[PDB]
Amino acid sequence: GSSGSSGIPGSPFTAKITDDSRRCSQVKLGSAADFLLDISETDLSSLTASIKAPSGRDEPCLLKRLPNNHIGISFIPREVGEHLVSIKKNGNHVANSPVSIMVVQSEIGDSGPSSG
Repeated sequence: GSSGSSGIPGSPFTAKITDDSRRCSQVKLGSAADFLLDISETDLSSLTASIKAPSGRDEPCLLKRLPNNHIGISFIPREVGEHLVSIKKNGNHVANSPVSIMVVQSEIGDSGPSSG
């Protein structure tokens, strides 16, 4: 979208969406995105946060406490595909771990509008 004088990005009249409602999740590559997962584990610190792209590229992940009695992880995915999140407790893998997440490029562009 277009931002400037403290103005939130909206949308024009005609539909120009660039992402189908496929049976997959969509995330913003190169930007810390939160993930809502149903886990029977409250303790945050007691848990561990680790991620490794499909190409073997480590990514900065950070676990935080979400509102409405929810909890999710927040990391900056660099590669798109099937990411595996290693979630354990004091060195003991937890349920639903490693957590699988699907990463896809929102818009076709290498770090925004910039020459090659």
